[PDB]
Amino acid sequence: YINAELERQRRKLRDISRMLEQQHHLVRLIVQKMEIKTEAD
Amino acid sequence: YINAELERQRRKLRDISRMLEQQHHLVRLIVQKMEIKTEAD
Amino acid sequence: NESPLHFAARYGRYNTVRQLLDSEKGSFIINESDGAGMTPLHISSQQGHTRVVQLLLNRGALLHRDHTGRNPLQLAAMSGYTETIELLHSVHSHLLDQVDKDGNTALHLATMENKPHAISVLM
Repeated sequence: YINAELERQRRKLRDISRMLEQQHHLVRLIVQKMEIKTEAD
Repeated sequence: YINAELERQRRKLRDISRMLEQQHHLVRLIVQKMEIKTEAD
Repeated sequence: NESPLHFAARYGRYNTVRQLLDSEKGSFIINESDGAGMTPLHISSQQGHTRVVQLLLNRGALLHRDHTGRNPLQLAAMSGYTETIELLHSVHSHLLDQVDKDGNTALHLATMENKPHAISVLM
C-alpha cells in the first residue's frame, strides 16, 4: 500500500510538471508580444 | 526503496517550486506594464 | 471599489503613481488610508515594489500605522521582501525596533509566517 501510493503520487507530480511547463511557455510569450505604451520607461 | 523514492520526489518538488517562482515573476511583471483603458476605474 | 492610487501602488504601476502625485489632488491623497487602515506606503511595501515605495518617500509620505498598528517595515517582513526593507532602513532607521497592538516586532512577524531569508537580514 505504501508502494502503491508513492507510485500514484509520482504520476501526479508528472502531470503537474507538464501542465506547468506548457503554461510557462505561454506566460513567457505574453511578455514578448505585450503592448507597452503608458508604463514604458 | 522508500528512501530512494522519497528522495526522488524531493528533487521533483524542487523543480516545481523553481519553475513556479520564475513564472510568478513574469505574471507580476505583466500587471505592472499592462495597458488599461476601457476597464479603468 | 478602491482609490486609483491604492490600485496603482500595489500592482507596481510606476508612471501612474508619478502622474497621480503630479495632479492638484496629489497632496492629500498620498496619506489616505482605506478600510483596513493602510496608506499607499503600506501597500506598496507589503507587495514588495521597491521603486514605487521610493518615490512615495521622495515626495514625503507620513509613517502612519494601520489598524493592527504596523509600520511599513513589519508588513514587508511578513512577506519576505528583502530589498525593500534595506531601503526603508536606509532612510528611516527608527522603524526597526518598534512594536504593534500585540507587541510583536519585525522578528516576531517574520517567524510566524516562516520567512528565513528575512530573519538573516533583520538580525
